[PDB]
Amino acid sequence: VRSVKVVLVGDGGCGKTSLLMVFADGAFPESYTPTVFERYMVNLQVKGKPVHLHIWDTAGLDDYDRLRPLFYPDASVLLLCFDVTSPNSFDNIFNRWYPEVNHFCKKVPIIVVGCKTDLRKDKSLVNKLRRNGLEPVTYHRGQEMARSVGAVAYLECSARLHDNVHAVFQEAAEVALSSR
Amino acid sequence: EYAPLTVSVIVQDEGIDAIPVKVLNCDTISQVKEKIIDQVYRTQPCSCWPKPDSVVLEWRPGSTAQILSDLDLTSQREGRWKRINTLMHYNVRDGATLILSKV
Ligand SMILES: Nc1nc2c(ncn2[C@@H]2O[C@H](COP(=O)(O)OP(=O)(O)NP(=O)(O)O)[C@@H](O)[C@H]2O)c(=O)[nH]1
Ligand SMILES: [Mg+2]
Ligand SMILES: [Mg+2]
Repeated sequence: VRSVKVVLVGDGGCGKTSLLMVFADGAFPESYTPTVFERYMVNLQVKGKPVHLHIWDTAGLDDYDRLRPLFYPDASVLLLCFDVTSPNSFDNIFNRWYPEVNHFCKKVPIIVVGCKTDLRKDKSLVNKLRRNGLEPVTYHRGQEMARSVGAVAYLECSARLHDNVHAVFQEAAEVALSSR
Repeated sequence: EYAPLTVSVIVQDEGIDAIPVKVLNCDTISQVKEKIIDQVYRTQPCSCWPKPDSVVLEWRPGSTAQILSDLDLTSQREGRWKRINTLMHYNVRDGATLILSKV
């Protein structure tokens, strides 16, 4: 009976809650609702062994920055999320979320995650970005960020399409347990 | 206007010679009494008297609650002193939901 505390952080609307709901309840939310804080408990297997997962869903808005550090203590792994379509959320991975994590959680492993991957293959959206001289984030750019931040791994997923979702948390529990 | 006012109070049962009590001349006789009780009896053994630190206050905007404290990991140390956390420190909006429970 091994338990692991998982905490997700990332800019508001980058898709933290949708990632968890699809993983836990198997349901995707169409309407955006800013999360305050929630705890999802999930039983999973790791290399043939059951591992309970305490998972916390934080608020990415700037208005809850003073409440968020309450969930950092006793963390086993930190998922730093960003929106692939929003270059701003990719910057705040290093400008905003890394200093906040490095301040409190000096030793907790970091796993950078790129969300809303399904939006990369949307012509109507990428052209709106390309007309403004901006391209969606690519794999080698998400990797260099995880490297610059000092993350252990770097994964991508799409909550809208269930792809690579269950794999994100399997890697989270493996890093958390092997680093214990 | 008003005025600060230090007063000398004697309590019959406790037998202390005198107790300085800082009050205001605009304080009513009821406010002055409680100002004295909070100085002589808040530290007296009373199992049925809930004090803020014998009491937990949790906040849940969703399905899970979290404990709010006067000073925790989120407290910003402003000046000579650690600023005690407020309701707008935790950004507790109107219509929130709280839980009170003994330790
Ligand atoms: N197309 C697409 N939309 C997504 C995906 N994940 C989330 N979204 C959308 O993006 C918006 C934000 O989702 P949400 O999970 O609530 O983001 P959040 O990080 O939890 N916001 P906050 O941090 O303020 O609580 C919603 O409108 C949701 O439908 C995805 O994989 N694909
Ligand atoms: Mg949310
Ligand atoms: Mg704002």
